[PDB]
Amino acid sequence: GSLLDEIMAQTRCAPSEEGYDIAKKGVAAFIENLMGSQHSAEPVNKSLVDQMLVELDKKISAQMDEILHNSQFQAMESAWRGLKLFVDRTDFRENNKVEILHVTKDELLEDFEFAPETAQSGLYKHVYSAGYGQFGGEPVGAIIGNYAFTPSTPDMKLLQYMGALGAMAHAPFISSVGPEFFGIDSFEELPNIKDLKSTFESPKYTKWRSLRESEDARYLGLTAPRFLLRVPYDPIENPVKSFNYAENVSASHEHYLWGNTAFAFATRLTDSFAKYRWCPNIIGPQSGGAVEDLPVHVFESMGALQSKIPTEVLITDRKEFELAEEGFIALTMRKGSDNAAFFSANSIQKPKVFPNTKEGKEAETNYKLGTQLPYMMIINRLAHYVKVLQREQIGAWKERQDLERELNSWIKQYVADQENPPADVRSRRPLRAARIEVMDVEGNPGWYQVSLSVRPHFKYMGANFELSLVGRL
Amino acid sequence: GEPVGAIIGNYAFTPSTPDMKLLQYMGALGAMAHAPFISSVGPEFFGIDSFEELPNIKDLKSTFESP
Amino acid sequence: SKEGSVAPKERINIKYIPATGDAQAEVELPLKTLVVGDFKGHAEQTPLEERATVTVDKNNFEAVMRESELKITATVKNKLTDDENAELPVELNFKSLADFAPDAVASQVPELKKLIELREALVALKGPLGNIPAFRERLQSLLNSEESREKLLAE
Repeated sequence: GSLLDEIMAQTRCAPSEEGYDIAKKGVAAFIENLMGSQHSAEPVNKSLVDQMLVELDKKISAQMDEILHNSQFQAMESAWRGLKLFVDRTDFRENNKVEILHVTKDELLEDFEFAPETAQSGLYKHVYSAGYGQFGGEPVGAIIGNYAFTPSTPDMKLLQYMGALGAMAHAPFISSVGPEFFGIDSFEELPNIKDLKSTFESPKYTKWRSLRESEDARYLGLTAPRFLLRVPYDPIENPVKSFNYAENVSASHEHYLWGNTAFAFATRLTDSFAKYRWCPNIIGPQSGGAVEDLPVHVFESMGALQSKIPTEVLITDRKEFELAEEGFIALTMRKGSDNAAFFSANSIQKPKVFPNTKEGKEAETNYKLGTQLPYMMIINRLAHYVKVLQREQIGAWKERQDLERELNSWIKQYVADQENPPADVRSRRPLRAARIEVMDVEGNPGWYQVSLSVRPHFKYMGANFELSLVGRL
Repeated sequence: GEPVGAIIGNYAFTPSTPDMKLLQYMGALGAMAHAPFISSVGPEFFGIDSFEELPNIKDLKSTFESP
Repeated sequence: SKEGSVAPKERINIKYIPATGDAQAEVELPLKTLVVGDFKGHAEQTPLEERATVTVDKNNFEAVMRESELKITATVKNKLTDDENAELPVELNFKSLADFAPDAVASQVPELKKLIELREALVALKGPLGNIPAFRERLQSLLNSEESREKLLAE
């Protein structure tokens, strides 16, 4: 009973009151590892306890870099902590809600194979009928796709059945393409691509270039590379409770918790709605397309002290403009800080070349405004308000002249027909002019083919700045 | 009635359960009447059982991170 | 994490808000988005037209995560011994956002419950170690008494 004598000589917890069973486990554990190096001195033992903690943390953190960083864990951590980045940023007090649907990506194409028509699918029930197609129910603004799209047939058949779903419920489906979409199989070699226009004119993409020409592709945006979610832990910077955890991140950059940027692009759909109650404001580094507060990880490079880029590539301005013409919502990263920016939210639809007539040169610029997708979101709201507002009216005592007036006096609080209004009148009233022409339907009288023809304001994109010197002036 | 500014505790606190249950019930009392409860810890709070050996403590941060 | 307050009444009830404070806003039908995608670790056997959509805001995110029962069961590499070709399956039950942290992941692995308990036994030693210099006097007695020491290590 000499171990009881060491507790009773230890006057801090001697007479068996509290903590005498824990400290008894402390003495007996240190003696079992003491035989590797015999030494008898307490301050060296205060280092020898610490030398049994550094070797212990090599045993634990090498296991906790393997219980983490797993393909089942990390893909189900980025898909769920990335939701928390969509919940924490969006102000739910400013009239915002978000629905959460558990599907899997292989189940969803089977569910479109399930119904003979997209208007009887199971996803059509949750996008259209449980939301928008419902008396009093709140309608759906956009669909975040937490997916990684390939250019194969089981992913061009899905987007053909999501463009048709997006054209029925007036909500664009935002998701992302993968590394294998560009044909690189490892993502950080994207700026090495020296001609991305010729890559998309390959016969592997026949189900892509036919998707782009389609009419219902207007409601399909496919987003950025990827973005970082979790800073790897550190015993000084971001510690853990009663433990020192240094997450040894290897040269493989797949071990970082890389999220899906359909989360981060819908952050700008909602942080534009929480400020102006509309959403054309998604393409500005200082005007509402700036994904701020990204995680950074300052590590040691080959000699220097650099930072891990929070998006996996540094998208140049020419690479982003070439992605903008080819229908991609790219996220350039502010090199050297924790910010990023969108510059053009163009949907995958292609501007169809119309012949060189007077109307053809006009309608080409008219059809170009459909594809760009901040402008869909100022008329998707003019399909969600007007569906709700003319649902209450069924059964009233109205006229065609009364139908013209309940719409013209309604939308002219969204119209600021003015060449230079202030910066708040432009975004509270995103339209600029609106024409409403109510007609009739003969045969069955009292059915009204009205033609709401809105027109937006125009943002800032590209100039020339052709410098010279004059010498005198 | 004149309100209470502070409570002088003429006590000698141990870190045991009958003295951490009291301070849990004095922090809640101090948050209702807006008056902090001032008292003192004893020698046995630091685990020395005789007080004049307090500067001999060479690491007091690790003493408080004990179970 | 609760401020001690009094019973409310016709008298006035001041409570030091150690907190600072935010603000809120409202609209028409909110801009509702539907986040769709794989959120658990399997494929559910019910067809799509019967399962439901759950509404998440900042206040109920801890309750949506708890009732999902994200149970991640996988076989990972064993790096707790000298074997390279060893594997060790785990069992995870996630109920809060802090369950992703290694304090609660290692607490759900029984092979790591004994290693944090090993460290907690070593942090407990370091306090009373260098204060009393009579500990090394009996380390040499345990160096002398080798028979009675090994009989007590098994206990």
